[PDB]
Amino acid sequence: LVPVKVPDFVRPRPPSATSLPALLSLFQEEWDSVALEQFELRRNLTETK
Amino acid sequence: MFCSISGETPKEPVISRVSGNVYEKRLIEQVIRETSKDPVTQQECTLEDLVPVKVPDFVRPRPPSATSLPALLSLFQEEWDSVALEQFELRRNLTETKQELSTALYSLDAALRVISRLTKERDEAREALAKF
Amino acid sequence: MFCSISGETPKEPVISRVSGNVYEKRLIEQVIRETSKDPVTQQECTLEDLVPVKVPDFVRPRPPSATSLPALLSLFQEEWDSVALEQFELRRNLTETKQELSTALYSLDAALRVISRLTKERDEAREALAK
Amino acid sequence: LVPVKVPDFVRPRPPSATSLPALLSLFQEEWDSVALEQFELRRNLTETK
Amino acid sequence: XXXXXXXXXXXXXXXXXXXXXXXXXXXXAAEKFYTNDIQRDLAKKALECNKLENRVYDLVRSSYEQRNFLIKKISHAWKALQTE
Amino acid sequence: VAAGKGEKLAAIDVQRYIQLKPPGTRESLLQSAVVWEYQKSRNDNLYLLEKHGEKAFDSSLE
Repeated sequence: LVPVKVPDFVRPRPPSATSLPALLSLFQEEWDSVALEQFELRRNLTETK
Repeated sequence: MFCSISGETPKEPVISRVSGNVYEKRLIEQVIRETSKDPVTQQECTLEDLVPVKVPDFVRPRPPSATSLPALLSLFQEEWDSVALEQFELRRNLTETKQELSTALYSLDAALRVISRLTKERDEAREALAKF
Repeated sequence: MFCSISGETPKEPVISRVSGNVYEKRLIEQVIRETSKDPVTQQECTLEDLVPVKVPDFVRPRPPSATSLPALLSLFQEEWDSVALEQFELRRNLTETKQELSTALYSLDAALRVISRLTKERDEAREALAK
Repeated sequence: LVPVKVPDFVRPRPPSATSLPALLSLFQEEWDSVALEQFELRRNLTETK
Repeated sequence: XXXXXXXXXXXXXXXXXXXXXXXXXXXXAAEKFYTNDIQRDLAKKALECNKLENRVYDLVRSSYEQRNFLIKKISHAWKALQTE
Repeated sequence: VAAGKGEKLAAIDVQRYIQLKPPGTRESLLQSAVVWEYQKSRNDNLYLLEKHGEKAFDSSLE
């Protein structure tokens, strides 16, 4: 492998950013969005066959 | 976003596979035709070795945001790694205060035995002199 | 085994050459970027001074258990909730140990003023005894 | 040579089970599989399409 | 008037350090003062937060829309890509 | 993960920090002290954002 360099990527952390929403609301939505997508993606693979 | 050779915004970016860096195709092509090398590291590189920038394949991506699970996990490292240094500011300053308290309470314990003897001696000199 | 900044087990430890102390690469860099110094000895040290140490073997992964994953969410919640109070309790104690230290310094300097008047009462007594 | 153990102004935390920093490391390790699974599921999705 | 004196001061400093860690572990009358200290913080900090938020929001809700309406363009630029 | 998606139910998080209550007990003494440290971390987390401000946002917009 060969590592590449670029001008780096920047994400603007939201204005309502605290330990509280990042622990509770944001992290909850991320494991919801991972769960309901792959389940729905498994549903899409079953119908294609 | 930039081309490393010219400094412009490249309109046809092609990444090399010897020194990982985004070059403009038209610029890097002329650099290779001059001599078969990569401009940065001076390692050998041909035109077929260079590769255009592409959409990954079939997995759809989304832009780098605060929501995205990996960006959120690297955020929580920044939180804890900064708070760990906050603890050093209070551990190091505690080792100065308790060290100054230890020498202060020792000077207090060494001095108050001399206050107890002068209160004895000045009253004993008043007890002695007044009786005579 | 322990990096002397955070308290973690270092995953890419680096040692300072001005003072023999294995730090973690991330944490020592932030300190040098703040001020070019060593956190323990306060000696002039730089980023190029650091020598990356190798520790391939010690790395030992925690296998919490079969443990339900929805519960592991509430563990990480509780552990951040605990560390937030374990950082808070350690700072108010530092402020009150410095505060109670300042009360001793007033008594220390107030006492050595009271000895000066007591020495005068002894000096006045030694003059009267001679007469 | 730098001799002797290092712990000073640090407090000892023997590689603990219910600590904190490794929980985030564990959260990364399980996500690393989530991405690898989603790739192979999508390949077969589009390759069947 | 004031090796052996250095060790007796280090031992007494460890004893007072253990008494300071014992007075802290018992606490975690006094509870009402900490809650009011937070009500000052909650007031002072959240007023600063609401000022920082609304100042940011005014500048950044526009840049959010700018950034978020651009994200929706990837979702359509991708969806057409596959059909082609 | 498959059970959470099938059942259509997200696992409940810590709904504690936001509400709390004055004259509580040793339990709310902790809950109070939690609100302070996170509020101080919050007000420090809003300072480093406002310092850069809109420059860091519009750099990502590009």
